[PDB]
Amino acid sequence: QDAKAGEAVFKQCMTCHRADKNMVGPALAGVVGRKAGTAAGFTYSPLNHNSGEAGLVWTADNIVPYLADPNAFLKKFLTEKGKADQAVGVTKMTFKLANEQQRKDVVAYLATLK
Ligand code: HEC
Repeated sequence: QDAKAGEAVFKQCMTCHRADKNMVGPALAGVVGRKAGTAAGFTYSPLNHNSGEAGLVWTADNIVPYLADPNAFLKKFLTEKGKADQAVGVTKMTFKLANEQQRKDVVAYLATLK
């Protein structure tokens, strides 16, 4: 949860993500508190879109486990909601971050991206 230390982790996210514009991935400014699959102008996968449609809002707490394994997180979310059939595909985000402290720091960084 050290946002300054999260800057260095955020350099990897900048391959695909900017704060205000879409690129390979959606724009991330305001992502903490945003309904999944809704950055204006971004075309999301069905797995991410259906997760937000089922109510998923990204928070400082749930982005941490998400970053360890995006597919697993989103599948488990829709399964828990009784919507396992909507989680058969995969996300466009092919990156994963294993280290828990790095995930917590980068999420503290994201929370400052207003
Ligand atoms: C390119 C290889 C990426 C890397 C590096 C990072 N992300 Fe990503 N992210 C990528 C895509 C293509 C998408 C769209 C996913 C889909 O299935 O449509 C995403 C999505 C996210 C999200 C969800 C955003 C939303 O629902 O609006 C988050 C919270 C996210 N990505 C965070 C994130 C972080 C913090 C990264 C660095 C640690 C990171 N991503 C790397 C592509 C890529």
